[PDB]
Amino acid sequence: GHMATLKVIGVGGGGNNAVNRMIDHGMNNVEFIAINTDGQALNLSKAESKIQIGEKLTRGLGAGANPEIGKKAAEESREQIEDAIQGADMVFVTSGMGGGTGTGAAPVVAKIAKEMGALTVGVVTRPFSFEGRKRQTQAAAGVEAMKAAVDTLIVIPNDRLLDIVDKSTPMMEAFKEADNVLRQGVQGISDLIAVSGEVNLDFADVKTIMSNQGSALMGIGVSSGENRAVEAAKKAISSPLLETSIVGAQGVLMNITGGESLSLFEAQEAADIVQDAADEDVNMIFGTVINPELQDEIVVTVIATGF
Ligand SMILES: Nc1nc2c(ncn2[C@@H]2O[C@H](COP(=O)(O)OP(=O)(O)O)[C@@H](O)[C@H]2O)c(=O)[nH]1
Ligand SMILES: [Ca+2]
Repeated sequence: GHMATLKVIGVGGGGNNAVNRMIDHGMNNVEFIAINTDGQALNLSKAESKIQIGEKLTRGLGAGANPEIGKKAAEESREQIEDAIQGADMVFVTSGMGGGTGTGAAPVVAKIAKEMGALTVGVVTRPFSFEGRKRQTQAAAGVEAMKAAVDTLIVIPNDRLLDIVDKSTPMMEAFKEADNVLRQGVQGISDLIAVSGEVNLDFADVKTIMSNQGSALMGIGVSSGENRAVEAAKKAISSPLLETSIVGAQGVLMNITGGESLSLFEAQEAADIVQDAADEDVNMIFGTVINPELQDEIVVTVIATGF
């Protein structure tokens, strides 16, 4: 019996908001850590574990869009960050690139996690184009730093949110759509680790697919009725919000969950959907869970790496 310890760490303003909304959504068996320079923001965090970094540098304020201040602040609080991460088997670091704290502190937090032996996954946003060229440039440097510090990285360009709203969609509703990428990826790992499958995958398979890999896709899809396996698989790999699409994936962990009606044929259909869209020679780690409380619903979970 091995039950992996998962932690989700929000770094800076956008990252701490994401953690707050994940908490309100309710995600258990996961520990949440909030890291920030901005003490006023941190005081409103719902995370059980809060770390104010850089108080000597910023006097309790944010980094004023200076990534060097976010970096120095994280380095000066390294022991505090190590203590909060201690014991983790997997760490998700979420933050918005382009500002001062996230850009500079998130790669330091990720590096510490990886140096402590945790499987480290980053989920970061790129700023909207209307925030200007300098923000995008600073964000690009943060993304490169993240990629050098994580096992695997998921980038969400905020400009993609403009593809899924109408002219009236509330901004907070758009942000919740971006929140789902991290949240459902974490939930998929948790479900995979907690349930013994008929073809069982566990945390070691997660480690094999994600360790020292670079760009990643994490997706989930649910469908019912006719064509349910194909429709759920297409949903799992086709997010409009991703910088890294399924195309070019060389390693895929794929789990299918269904009721007693789960057919061998439709398991093949779903696997073929993922492999055709990859358009590559894919190493599938394939798994299957029979949940008898499910009736006509099928759930496909995909982790794709090796780009
Ligand atoms: N999708 C999303 N993006 C955010 C959110 N908050 C901030 N951002 C983006 O993240 C970038 C950095 O913001 P922020 O985290 O507040 O800066 P920092 O606290 O100084 O590191 C901004 O330029 C926005 O593009 C959020 O809640 N959701
Ligand atoms: Ca399992």
